[PDB]
Amino acid sequence: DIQLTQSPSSLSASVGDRVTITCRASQSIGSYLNWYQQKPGKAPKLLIYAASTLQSGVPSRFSGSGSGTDFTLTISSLQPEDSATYYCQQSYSTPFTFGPGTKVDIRRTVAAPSVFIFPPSDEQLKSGTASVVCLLNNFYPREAKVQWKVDNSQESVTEQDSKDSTYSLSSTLTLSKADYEKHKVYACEVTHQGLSSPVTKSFNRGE
Amino acid sequence: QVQLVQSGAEVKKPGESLKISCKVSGYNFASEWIGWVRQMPGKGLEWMGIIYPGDSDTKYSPSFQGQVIISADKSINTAYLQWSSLKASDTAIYYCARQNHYGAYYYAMDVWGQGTTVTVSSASTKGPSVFPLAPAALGCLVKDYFPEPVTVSWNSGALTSGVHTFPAVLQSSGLYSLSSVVTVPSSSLGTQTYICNVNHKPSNTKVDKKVEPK
Repeated sequence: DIQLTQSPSSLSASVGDRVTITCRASQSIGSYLNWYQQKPGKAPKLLIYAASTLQSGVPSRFSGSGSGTDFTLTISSLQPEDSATYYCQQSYSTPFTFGPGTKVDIRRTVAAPSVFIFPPSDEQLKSGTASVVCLLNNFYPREAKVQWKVDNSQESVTEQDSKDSTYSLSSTLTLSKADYEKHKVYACEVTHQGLSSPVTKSFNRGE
Repeated sequence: QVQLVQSGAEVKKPGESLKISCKVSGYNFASEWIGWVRQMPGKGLEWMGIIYPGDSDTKYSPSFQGQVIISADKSINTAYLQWSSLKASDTAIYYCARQNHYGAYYYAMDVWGQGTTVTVSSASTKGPSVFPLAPAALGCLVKDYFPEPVTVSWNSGALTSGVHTFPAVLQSSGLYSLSSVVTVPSSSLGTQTYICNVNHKPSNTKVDKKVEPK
């Protein structure tokens, strides 16, 4: 059973950079090797077959080389849509084992989060629960801190946008109807390095 | 013009059986190998095995042999992947992919299907509750559903730019919940209609919700 290793496991580079990823087999496989690109939430795409042969429809910046045990995948000029996970595969003998994969992120300028807030719907309140959502839109880097103050939360974060390389975050503050009715001011505070000072977006009940 | 359309997501209790099907169009189905790729949650790709539908010749990885069956009905351009009894560790996304040949041939998987999300759990299926995120940015809160996945679209797919659907989080209740938002010019809040289309195959539920400002 043929084992495959790729290095590095993850990398971050800015637009225009030259990036090389290596694949290493446990045995000689000549030129029987493929490369695949898988963007988050999507199915994988053939980039290169037979170690170096480019698949149709694939942009010219992708190139591959190598034979025997060591192969490399090269992206001449990184694009923001190239931020994806990349796998290698051997096509010498079954099983056609894949590689562990390499995550490629994109480095851009520091962008600040546009911050929004959504009060619960009146429909939701009549169901028994109350969820307040704070949205941080199109920011970088991914690190950010949100705090709910009223005077039991959960966060989610998208993957790197394929066009502008930014992320986006949501935070949902969940209460019961009883506890929600017992307070007046709800606000989310957002700290980010693209922000010269903490941003607070708030609401008073009723509009 | 080649397209592979796999069956919808499913949820099965451990010990049950399961058959998932990929429908293939665009080329001579009985001429090229077809394979199944398995992707455990947060994990890489696994090569499970391939089948030549022409003579139903199969080649498994030793890690799936006797655990799973790969078959094909060349009369309807369809391949299948089958389990006798599902294990918990069989929870994954299963890809169907044509294994094309290039001039001891050079085999590679050039065309893929959208995939099939399989959740193995003794928990029972729950359809989602959908609430509006009244606004510029507006959205939909999809809450209390099981199991993954749901898919959200806006205006039947006519609105794609600026849409952000967040990865689901697992609430303490053991149910999932996610939000899908879009940013639109504040001038269109009174002139444009914004509807989120939530689709949850495991519960056979599809919800359309019109979002209005407060």
